[PDB]
Amino acid sequence: GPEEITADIPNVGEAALSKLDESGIVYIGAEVTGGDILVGKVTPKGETQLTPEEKLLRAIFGEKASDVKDSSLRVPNGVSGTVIDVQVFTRDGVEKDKRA
Amino acid sequence: MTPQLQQAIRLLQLSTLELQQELQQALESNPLLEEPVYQGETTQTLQDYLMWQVELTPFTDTDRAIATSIVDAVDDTGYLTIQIEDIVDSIGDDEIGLEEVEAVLKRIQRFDPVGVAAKDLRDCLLIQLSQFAKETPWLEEARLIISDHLDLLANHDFRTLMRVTRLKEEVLKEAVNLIQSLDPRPGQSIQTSEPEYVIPDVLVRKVSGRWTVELNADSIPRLKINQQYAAMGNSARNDADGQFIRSNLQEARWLIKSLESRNDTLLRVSRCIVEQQQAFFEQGEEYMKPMVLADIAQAVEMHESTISRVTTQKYLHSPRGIFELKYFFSSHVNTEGGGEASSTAIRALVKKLIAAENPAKPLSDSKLTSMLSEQGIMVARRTVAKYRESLSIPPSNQRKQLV
Amino acid sequence: KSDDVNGRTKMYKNIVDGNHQMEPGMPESFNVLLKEIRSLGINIELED
Amino acid sequence: KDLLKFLKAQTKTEEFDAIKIALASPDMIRSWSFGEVKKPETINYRTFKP
Amino acid sequence: MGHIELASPTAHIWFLKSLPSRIGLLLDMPLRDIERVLYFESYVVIEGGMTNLERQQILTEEQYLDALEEFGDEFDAKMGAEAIQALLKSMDLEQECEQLREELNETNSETKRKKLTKRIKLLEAFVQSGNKPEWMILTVLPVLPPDLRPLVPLDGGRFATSDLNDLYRRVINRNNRLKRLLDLAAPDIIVRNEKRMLQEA
DNA sequence: AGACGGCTGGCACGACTTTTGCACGATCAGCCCTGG
DNA sequence: CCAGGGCTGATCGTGCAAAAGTCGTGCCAGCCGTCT
Repeated sequence: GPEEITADIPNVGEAALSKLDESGIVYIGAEVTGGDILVGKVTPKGETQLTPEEKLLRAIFGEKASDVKDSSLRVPNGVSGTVIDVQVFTRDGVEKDKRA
Repeated sequence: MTPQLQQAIRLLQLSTLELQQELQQALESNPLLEEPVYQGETTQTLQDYLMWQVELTPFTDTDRAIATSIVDAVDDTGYLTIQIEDIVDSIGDDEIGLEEVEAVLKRIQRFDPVGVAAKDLRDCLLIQLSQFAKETPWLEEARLIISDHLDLLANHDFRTLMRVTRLKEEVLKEAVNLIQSLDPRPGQSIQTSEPEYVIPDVLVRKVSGRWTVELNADSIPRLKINQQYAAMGNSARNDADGQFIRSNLQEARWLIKSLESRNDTLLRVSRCIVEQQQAFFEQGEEYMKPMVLADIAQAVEMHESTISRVTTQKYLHSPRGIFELKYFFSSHVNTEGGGEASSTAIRALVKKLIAAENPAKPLSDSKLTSMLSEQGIMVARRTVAKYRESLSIPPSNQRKQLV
Repeated sequence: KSDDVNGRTKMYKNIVDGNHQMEPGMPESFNVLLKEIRSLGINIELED
Repeated sequence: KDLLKFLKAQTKTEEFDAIKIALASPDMIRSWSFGEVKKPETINYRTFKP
Repeated sequence: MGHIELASPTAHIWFLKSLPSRIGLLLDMPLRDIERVLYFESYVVIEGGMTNLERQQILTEEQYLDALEEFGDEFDAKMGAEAIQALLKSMDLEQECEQLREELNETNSETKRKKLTKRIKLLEAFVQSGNKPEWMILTVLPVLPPDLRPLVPLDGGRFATSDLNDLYRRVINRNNRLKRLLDLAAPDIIVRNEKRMLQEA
């Protein structure tokens, strides 16, 4: 699968995702400190088949259970300071260019 | 129609992995045919980390032993695998009942990731609400709908749930939010990956909006006849030796030539199927013509089987994406608009249209059929139903919820 | 605190509990060395 | 079994007193090994398994 | 840890190549001749009992060629790594040690006093240790445990191993092709060159 | 609260394509034997 | 000694019909929102 950098990852509160954009990218000017999400990105893990519990679970929430494996950027434990600017390179031909 | 050739032309219809492997398989038989950093840092992740906590706490020998049994049956994805009674039977005891193991298995419920090793969903969520502050407005409500009446909640319907369980539409809905903001599957909290998965073959040329027959990187199995062993052919000692050397040499030349033949065939073969299909790439994944092998052999200068075998197990790669040649095969679909369509294009459109809709009022089959007819595609309502239910897309009437 | 796998864990356990004792055991580097020496035509093993 | 002697018999190391060294007999090396390797292949890239 | 079959015999590099010649001190053979025999040439003789020739002499390819037709099949000789093993295994240490001691104690001279006690001490140390000289030339080869040699996980495209199993896979495939060629009755020159390459690997 | 109509999903006919086993005697120029 | 005929090693052709998978597409059964 194509791990798409989103702005609505799992296992993370809304307070921590209040610094991100609509396309999932830290606002330029934010005072990112300690270890926080910088560029959300979820890897598409090979989903399973039937297994009842999942079916029930999936319906309960949706677009989370048996979906992906959260693994963003996260500022290195020991780095701080305002983020000047963010650059972004995309492979020509890919239908994206969200924040680009 | 040949033995010594019938396979020498079926030996390419496989992947390069196997080809290399079988080429080595026969690279021993013919003597004359031939071709720090030990700092692997370790980690934890709810197996070692879970075990790490076990030691710190005060658990006795019989309890510690039991602890590992249950802490080792904890599937990485989330909860444990086997049932509780299983665990009692795999201790190998008769004096030890469920109660004894219950505690040891209950104590772990409160470790690093609250909810680890829960088993059967309900218990997990329920526990997570226990460590919460009792001065929470929707504490009792959530708990009441956690022990029972879960099935209804799971369904798209919610009005029948509130009327029976003595719940209001206003407050109860907000209790939902506290159950919704509760993260089941806490076992993956301390989980992560680091994979790759990528194969090369025929790349792209990228010349004025065109990618082609380009070149071959690393797929040619170095098959150069040995010259130190070949010098002894003519000056052989016995008849045995001479026969041996000549037989092996002729077969080597045969294999050299068959390998070279196989290369070229697939070398320039990657420019007509993909050209006959210049809409899926450039225009996009929507815009796709039906193509058939039978029609591909008609376009190119060769037989159907010949081309079928080359194309099989040949992952292609363009800066636009990498797809296997065999995957390009698609059936038919009347359109009446200057060219037929494919069901993959049906599936992608169904999906991009379900994506761009009203979330509260879902899109449908007859609606989708009508939308298609508007754009000029004219398909059946079944094909849409099938392509929708094939992609594990849930029913859109069952996908509705409270806006 | 350098090589022993169970040793560092037991030391951590004893310090968290408040016992302040030590069990020598055996480091892993010597075992790696023995395994690397046994890879050739040389025999070596610990005796009593 | 007992699930108690199997866990406690994990650090049965001696004092390693009087360490010696000798030659490796061709018949004694087989006692160290369990199987025999025959294929140079290590890991397949299809499913990531040996 | 595992091991490799290695049907074809092969000597060890730490012996007979260090500062003292371990195999050279047991056979009283110069280092050049021993190195030339292990490289699959010079066609050293094994026994030469009935034939009028020494047991530890050298007979070049032309020498063996023009001597085989004179003595027939009586003059047996080998030209591989197993020749040294076969010549070494047929040696009586307890009988030769007493003779060497008597010769060194009776015939004393300026140059005879030295360069002879070393061999006697080596034979005594080898006998008192219980080891066997033929154990120097190994038949199997134990491999390094795989956990101690990681594969150096790279970006993902190519594993780029630690070049420790490369020698291993080379020896494995060489022994495999050698064993496959041995079952087809290959010519002597081809199989000799292949076993020489296996010995070198 | 149940009939009416829309929605949805499962199943199967049939035209078209995907693939898969079938081991073949036939053939052409160099080499060797022979008449002019 | 040279050209004609027979022997034989080299060298080709990488093809073709047969049994199964695939979706256009129609039929048919179950279920729910709403007005009666």
